[PDB]
Amino acid sequence: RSKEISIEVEDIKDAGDTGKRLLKINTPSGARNIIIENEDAKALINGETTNTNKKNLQDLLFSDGNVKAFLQATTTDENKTALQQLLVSNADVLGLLSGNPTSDNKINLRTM
Amino acid sequence: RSKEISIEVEDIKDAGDTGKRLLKINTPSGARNIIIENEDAKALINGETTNTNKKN
Repeated sequence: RSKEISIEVEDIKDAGDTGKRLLKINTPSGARNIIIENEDAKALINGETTNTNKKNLQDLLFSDGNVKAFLQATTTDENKTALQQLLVSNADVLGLLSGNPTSDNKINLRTM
Repeated sequence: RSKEISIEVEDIKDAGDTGKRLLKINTPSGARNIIIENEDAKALINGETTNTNKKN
């Protein structure tokens, strides 16, 4: 009358749906496919990201939109103004970096 | 003896603690919650990151 009575996964009456899928899975990749629903996060964990995955992960990682544009290597003139302000504190130098200094900036830049 | 045999997760005597939690879990999200302890890494894998998660 046998020795072991090897039950199967579906015999475990209080196992959950994800729990049974995991118990059946053979490899770590298969387990990650069950557990991680966000496709961008799954791509990071698999070490295999497209440019779209990268942009989407950057959206999860950074709040500032001007920083995000810099990280995408695509900045508008407005993004550039804001990024200049993160990099330089002197108002007259910020005027120079804009390419369009005010009259006051010009006087102060010459003095500088 | 009837031969179908219904055995529950806790009948598996050499199953590990995490192993039994995974066998019971119903969805991939539930599995990720068991497996990934670092909250910032879990957030990346879930595709749902705060600014704090991003910095970390």
